[PDB]
Amino acid sequence: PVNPCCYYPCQHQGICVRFGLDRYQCDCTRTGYSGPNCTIPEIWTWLRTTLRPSPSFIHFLLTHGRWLWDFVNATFIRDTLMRLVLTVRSNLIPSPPTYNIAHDYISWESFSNVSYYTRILPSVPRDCPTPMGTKGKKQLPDAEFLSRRFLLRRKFIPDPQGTNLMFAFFAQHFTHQFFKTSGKMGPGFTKALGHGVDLGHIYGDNLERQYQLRLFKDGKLKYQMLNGEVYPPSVEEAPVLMHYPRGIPPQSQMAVGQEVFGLLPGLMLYATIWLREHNRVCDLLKAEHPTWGDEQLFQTARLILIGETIKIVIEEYVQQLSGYFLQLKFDPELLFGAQFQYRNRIAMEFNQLYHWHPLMPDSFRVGPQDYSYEQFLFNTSMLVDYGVEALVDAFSRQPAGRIGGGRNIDHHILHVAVDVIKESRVLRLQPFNEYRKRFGMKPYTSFQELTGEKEMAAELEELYGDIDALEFYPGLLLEKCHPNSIFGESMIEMGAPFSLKGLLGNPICSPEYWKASTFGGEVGFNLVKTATLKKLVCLNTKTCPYVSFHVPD
Amino acid sequence: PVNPCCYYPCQHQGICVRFGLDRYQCDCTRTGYSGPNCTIPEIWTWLRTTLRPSPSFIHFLLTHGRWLWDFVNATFIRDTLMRLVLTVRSNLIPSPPTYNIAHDYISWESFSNVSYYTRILPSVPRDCPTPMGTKGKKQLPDAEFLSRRFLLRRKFIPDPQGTNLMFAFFAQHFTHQFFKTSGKMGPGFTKALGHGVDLGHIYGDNLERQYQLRLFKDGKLKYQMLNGEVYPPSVEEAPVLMHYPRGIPPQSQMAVGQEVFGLLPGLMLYATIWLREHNRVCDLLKAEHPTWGDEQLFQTARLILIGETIKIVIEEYVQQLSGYFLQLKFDPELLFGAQFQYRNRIAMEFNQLYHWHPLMPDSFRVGPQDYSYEQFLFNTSMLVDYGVEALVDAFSRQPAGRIGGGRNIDHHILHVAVDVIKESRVLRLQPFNEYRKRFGMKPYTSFQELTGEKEMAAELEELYGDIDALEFYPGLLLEKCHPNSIFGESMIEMGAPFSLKGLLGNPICSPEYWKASTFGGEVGFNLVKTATLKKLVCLNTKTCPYVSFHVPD
Ligand SMILES: *[C@@H]1O[C@H](CO)[C@@H](O[C@@H]2O[C@H](CO)[C@@H](O[C@@H]3O[C@H](CO[C@@H]4O[C@H](CO)[C@@H](O)[C@H](O[C@H]5O[C@H](CO)[C@@H](O)[C@H](O)[C@@H]5O)[C@@H]4O)[C@@H](O)[C@H](O)[C@@H]3O)[C@H](O)[C@H]2NC(C)=O)[C@H](O)[C@H]1NC(C)=O
Ligand SMILES: *[C@@H]1O[C@H](CO)[C@@H](O[C@@H]2O[C@H](CO)[C@@H](O[C@@H]3O[C@H](CO[C@@H]4O[C@H](CO)[C@@H](O)[C@H](O[C@H]5O[C@H](CO)[C@@H](O)[C@H](O)[C@@H]5O)[C@@H]4O)[C@@H](O)[C@H](O)[C@@H]3O)[C@H](O)[C@H]2NC(C)=O)[C@H](O)[C@H]1NC(C)=O
Ligand code: COH
Ligand code: COH
Ligand SMILES: *[C@@H]1O[C@H](CO)[C@@H](O[C@@H]2O[C@H](CO)[C@@H](O)[C@H](O)[C@H]2NC(C)=O)[C@H](O)[C@H]1NC(C)=O
Ligand SMILES: *[C@@H]1O[C@H](CO)[C@@H](O[C@@H]2O[C@H](CO)[C@@H](O)[C@H](O)[C@H]2NC(C)=O)[C@H](O)[C@H]1NC(C)=O
Ligand SMILES: *[C@@H]1O[C@H](CO)[C@@H](O[C@H]2O[C@H](CO)[C@@H](O)[C@H](O)[C@H]2NC(C)=O)[C@H](O)[C@H]1NC(C)=O
Ligand SMILES: *[C@@H]1O[C@H](CO)[C@@H](O[C@H]2O[C@H](CO)[C@@H](O)[C@H](O)[C@H]2NC(C)=O)[C@H](O)[C@H]1NC(C)=O
Ligand SMILES: CCCCC/C=C\C/C=C\C/C=C\CCCCCCC(=O)O
Ligand SMILES: CCCCC/C=C\C/C=C\C/C=C\CCCCCCC(=O)O
Ligand SMILES: CCCCCCCCO[C@@H]1O[C@H](CO)[C@@H](O)[C@H](O)[C@H]1O
Ligand SMILES: CCCCCCCCO[C@@H]1O[C@H](CO)[C@@H](O)[C@H](O)[C@H]1O
Ligand SMILES: CCCCCCCCO[C@@H]1O[C@H](CO)[C@@H](O)[C@H](O)[C@H]1O
Ligand SMILES: CCCCCCCCO[C@@H]1O[C@H](CO)[C@@H](O)[C@H](O)[C@H]1O
Ligand SMILES: CCCCCCCCO[C@@H]1O[C@H](CO)[C@@H](O)[C@H](O)[C@H]1O
Ligand SMILES: CCCCCCCCO[C@@H]1O[C@H](CO)[C@@H](O)[C@H](O)[C@H]1O
Repeated sequence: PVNPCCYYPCQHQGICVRFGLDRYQCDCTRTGYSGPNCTIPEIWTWLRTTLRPSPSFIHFLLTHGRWLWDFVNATFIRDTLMRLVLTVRSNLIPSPPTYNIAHDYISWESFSNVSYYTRILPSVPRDCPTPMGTKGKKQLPDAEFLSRRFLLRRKFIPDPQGTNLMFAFFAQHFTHQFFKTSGKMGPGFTKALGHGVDLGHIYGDNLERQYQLRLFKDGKLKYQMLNGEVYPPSVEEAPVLMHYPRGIPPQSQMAVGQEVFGLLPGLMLYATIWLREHNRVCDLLKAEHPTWGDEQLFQTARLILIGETIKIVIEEYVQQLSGYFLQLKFDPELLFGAQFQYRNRIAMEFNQLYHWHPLMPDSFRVGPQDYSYEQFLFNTSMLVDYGVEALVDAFSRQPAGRIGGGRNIDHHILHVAVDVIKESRVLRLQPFNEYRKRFGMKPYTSFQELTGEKEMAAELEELYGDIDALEFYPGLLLEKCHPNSIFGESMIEMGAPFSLKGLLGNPICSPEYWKASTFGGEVGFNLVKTATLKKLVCLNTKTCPYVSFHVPD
Repeated sequence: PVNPCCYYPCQHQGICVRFGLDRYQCDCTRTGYSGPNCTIPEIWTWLRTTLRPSPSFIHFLLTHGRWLWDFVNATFIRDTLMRLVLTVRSNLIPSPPTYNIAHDYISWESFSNVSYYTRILPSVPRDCPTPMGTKGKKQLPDAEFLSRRFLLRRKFIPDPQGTNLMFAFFAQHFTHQFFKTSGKMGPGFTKALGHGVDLGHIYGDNLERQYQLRLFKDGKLKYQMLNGEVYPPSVEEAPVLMHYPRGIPPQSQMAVGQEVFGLLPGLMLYATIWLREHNRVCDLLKAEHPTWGDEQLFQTARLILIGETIKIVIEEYVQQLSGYFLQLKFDPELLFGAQFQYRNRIAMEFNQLYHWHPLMPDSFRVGPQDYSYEQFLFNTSMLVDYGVEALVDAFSRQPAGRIGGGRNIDHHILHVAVDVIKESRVLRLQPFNEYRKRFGMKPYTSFQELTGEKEMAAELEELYGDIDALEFYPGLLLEKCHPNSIFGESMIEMGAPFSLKGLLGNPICSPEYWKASTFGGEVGFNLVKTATLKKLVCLNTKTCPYVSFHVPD
């Protein structure tokens, strides 16, 4: 027979279940619909559905009333929308989490084995006719081809939104504390337990590595003055694992917390900035609390950074990305009246989606210099050579690149992209269209609709044969972008629900933890309530260069 | 100086914090009070406080209107009270959790290191004058003395509430899936990760031990027919760790999931009952879903047992214990409208409190026989000798013993009790009185008040010197009981908030997970919605003996 769940009969998040030898059932519990496949709207849902404006429209309101917005901004209406934006967006991520690479059903194991990345949608049944279930060709497009043909960059297409490189890295740095696929266990597993913003890419992802990094005195972290400025410590004091190439394992071979952070000045840069911050947070605290030991000073300053990060990521990172006129705001109390689980579990689909490699430019301008990938990659003096102030000022000036539209992934890194498309298949993520539904959107009816153009469109059809067959990672990049937007519709509609669920689902954001004593003192609490990119930098330097998630001018 | 937090200046859950060299501050955020020590009621709190009846009174209403109750029982008023009972009780356990044996403050570590048991109240500062902080003698009563003098049983005082042994064990069995203090790491740490009702005392507490126990076919568990009846499998097929004494490690040396369950027929008994159930749940499922593999059949049946257990524990276990006329009810939906975190972390204070060793009788009647501890303990044929039906019928007939009042802990096990009092000190739990406050009660003003009598009372004063010095585990047993109640006031007022927070905080109880598809089919869902002690037994036997948490007649 043909495993009925292969057609994806259940709609609106209904659970498909095999019953007997060839039949199935949809569990439409709390889906808002009743019916064999959850297709009959309840009295209200019907109301909801008929009165709900398109995401297309909403994204239009948020990006146009440059007046209605300055006003809505200066009032509570701002908080109302924030509290709205949040709740609604987050209400889409099943929490407690649901499935993993091993189970396409709820299990105690899935719940408790932190190692497993979690999936929003189950996987395409190993017995389904086509690779994607029902429609498509017996073979998905050779990802080697698919890549170079549509994702390989020809002419560097800069991000119309002004995004710069200073953002490009922070983005990379920041995302590598929860995305850490285990080579050993393979796709669908993560070393980054804690699944969130625990800065385990600073303090490391294990007590030992932390200890090996911890200078167990004043709660601070180790480090070394090179040129007079503070930098991370080398393995020769911070005896901990890394990935620096076999060459000078002693000097300029720094320990950070995120094993791979030596392979690019940008990563080590920020890494330095944060460490420089932590110890800075310790200096303040210690003054406020002399009767405090090392353990406290450490943990508390950590929280002050888990805070600061969650604030900058929201009021500055997501802001820039959003392009909204609405001025996002981070105030955990906005949900104290909602039903909101304070727990997160990174998702494989949220992982793929975050592969914004096309951000990375052609070369790397640094004042008059202009390092190439060979020069840049694995370099190890650039950072201490140029100094933080300077290097920051350099990224904050060179633009990043459009992430959507297609064809804008530098060739050097284009390999990554091909592997993502290969893993996605290993994982068996359902069709791009199937994810559109799940994330409150309409399934595309044609490639011509997917893509703004006609070329890539026809050609893709030729390959996938049927729009529904189309894949997750590819569609997400081959999709037409909102005019001037850094990326298309599906990226935000799918990204935000994962992002905000993650940002606010953080324990520190809960009523329980959100007090001034959790940051010991009022001082701690304010450092979180007022963090800035500009402050994370200029408060840990000698001079204040230029820094922002967008190019000046 | 004297560490100010040693006086416990902060009231109503206010957080004490050292500021400078000798001063402190109370963080009264959301405590309902403002003021240097959180002593000034907010407009509402004041309302709340003035209009709130005593726990003494409430426990009186719940245990008296044998008419007003039969009525309130047959109506929604029942659900209202349940939903009330729950929420309110659970609102007392800080979740996300707060501190552990290592930190008397919020920390990312405390949050994430599952190993650590969690504490409700911080610990008595290592620098405080007295052992308990401010009041008392330079030395706590020699726990060896304290025990034998007030906890050592003289004449067996049976539980007025009718509780029997069939309950005594289920209680023990059930509580050992979350209470598993690590000899290695020591007091304040637990092997039982998952901190809850995950039946990791059946399927074991690690994937391997599970696998070693799993018969990887039909999702069932291994086992062996002895006499014709099904029993657990020996290490010779279920190659897994245990603690059976060095003697006959081959035959009648059974593997269960809970390492220690061989050391008492009662434990192995239930262990058998549940296993016998699981495989039973598999037989049903498999019929409903032939197209199902082993992994599914396993996980799903597991959930059906995590369910069943949470139902019997609530509508029958807590019921009997409660003595309420209100008929408790397990229906997860009752909280779907409340703000309730679906996560739990066992607490050291909840651990101590659960040391109901005085339950265990003098000997063990089994029809005409009458095994002693020597005979009973570590026996290994009694179970297969007598057969489940019979042994169940035997415990369900012999009474248990009052848990409170003092002096009712058999001598054989009295050692346990002395260690509990020793560990409590290792842990540094604050004074019994300090916990009364924290759990919505008034601090005792004298031993004469604590205890109903005058003797133990005076004598104890002589020892502790000041009521406030009194300890946690001791007060909890030396406290006078509610007339006819199995134990005093402080046990329920402190136990329920830990219990219900734990029972409903279970992932399966959440909206997300509480669907019929999580138990695959409607059949699964009903097995959970209708479990009984009587069914957990008589549905896994040849004949239906007598079974209940109370003696017949
Ligand atoms: C999260 O989840 C992942 C898995 O998704 C966990 O990692 C995996 O863990 C398993 C077990 O720990 C591991 O197992 C693999 O399977 C091999 C097969 O084993 C054989 O077949 C059965 C299995 O039980 C046995 O009957 C066999 O007989 C043995 O019995 C004797 C008993 O003493 C053995 O001593 C003797 O060897 C005999 O053969 C036999 O065991 C297994 O042999 C091998 O270990 C292999 O690794 C997976 O490989 C793990 N890796 C992954 C990523 O899949 C992970 O632990 C979970 N996370 C946490 C912390 O809970
Ligand atoms: C939950 O939390 C518990 C702890 O509360 C965790 O278990 C404990 O884990 C720690 C570390 O893993 C372990 O450490 C103990 O401390 C000894 C002291 O170590 C020395 O002093 C410092 C410490 O970092 C170092 O500077 C010293 O120098 C070393 O540096 C070299 C670097 O390569 C070393 O190779 C070399 O040996 C050198 O001496 C030195 O390390 C430590 O030596 C020893 O391991 C000791 O065990 C605790 O003992 C653990 N046990 C407990 C229960 O306390 C647990 O892991 C957490 N749970 C999880 C899973 O997160
Ligand atoms: C938006 C974030 C971001 C950026 C800017 C970025 C920038 C760069 C970059 C530019 C200097 C280079 C040379 C690389 C190179 C790599 N990246 Co990324 N990566 C990023 C997010 C990721 C993620 C996410 C993964 C997958 C593994 C994981 O962390 O789970 C990744 C994986 C890789 C891999 C391993 C193979 C694979 O999974 O395909 C290589 C090699 N990379 N990356
Ligand atoms: C209400 C539950 C219950 C019962 C009926 C029970 C019945 C019995 C019993 C009767 C046949 C005997 C001989 C024992 C014997 C022991 N019990 Co318990 N125990 C119980 C709950 C506990 C807990 C809880 C612990 C502490 C360790 C842990 O599991 O974390 C414990 C610990 C012990 C220890 C280890 C030392 C210590 O911590 O003091 C011994 C020995 N015992 N127990
Ligand atoms: C690593 O980076 C350094 C600079 O940080 C590179 O050295 C510079 O190279 C350019 C030309 O490539 C010279 O004009 C500069 O004067 C150099 N700066 C100094 C003073 O060192 C170096 O080539 C890079 N190494 C690698 C890995 O390619
Ligand atoms: C283990 O339990 C068995 C019974 O299950 C004990 O054997 C019984 O002992 C009594 C007297 O103590 C006899 O009258 C019964 O006839 C015995 N039952 C049978 C048929 O074995 C045995 O003594 C116990 N062993 C230990 C550890 O003491
Ligand atoms: C529910 O979903 C199934 C799956 O696609 C629908 O399909 C079945 O019935 C169709 C309408 O008659 C046929 O075209 C299909 O052959 C048949 N396939 C399967 C999987 O059974 C079914 O109609 C849907 N029901 C509703 C109410 O729309
Ligand atoms: C707040 O708590 C402290 C701690 O007990 C109270 O005690 C201080 O002031 C008392 C009243 O004058 C004195 O008896 C104590 O010597 C002094 N001790 C400490 C720890 O400072 C304080 O009065 C309380 N304040 C209120 C408003 O009740
Ligand atoms: C789980 C830890 C935090 C992960 C998320 C942090 C950054 C994610 C990056 C982008 C977010 C998703 C889409 C980008 C544009 C802004 C999203 C829309 C905002 C909204 O409307 O709510
Ligand atoms: C965390 C896993 C579950 C732990 C709890 C299960 C059983 C606990 C035992 C006793 C509960 C506490 C007091 C006993 C009497 C009943 C409590 C009062 C009930 C109420 O009023 O809500
Ligand atoms: C127009 C914005 C009004 C305030 C925010 C409303 C919620 C915005 O958030 C999101 O908007 C999307 C549309 O792009 C919807 O598809 C999502 O379901 C919704 O969560
Ligand atoms: C309030 C609901 C009105 C009807 C639904 C929205 C009307 C169409 O909305 C349109 O959607 C387009 C798609 O991106 C945008 O480009 C347009 O700016 C917007 O006006
Ligand atoms: C009309 C909806 C409320 C907000 C409107 C914001 C945009 C109004 O459009 C206005 O057009 C004018 C003509 O060139 C310019 O002078 C203004 O700068 C521009 O904001
Ligand atoms: C009289 C019972 C009315 C319905 C249940 C109300 C909440 C009962 O529950 C508990 O009662 C205790 C009193 O013993 C209080 O101290 C606790 O704070 C409360 O949670
Ligand atoms: C509605 C509030 C009325 C005033 C507070 C309760 C009145 C006293 O309540 C009493 O408490 C005693 C203590 O256990 C019980 O023994 C009595 O049965 C009860 O009547
Ligand atoms: C009065 C509060 C409402 C419920 C009252 C339940 C208890 C009433 O007391 C009644 O006393 C009678 C005299 O012997 C007996 O016949 C009844 O069985 C007994 O329930």
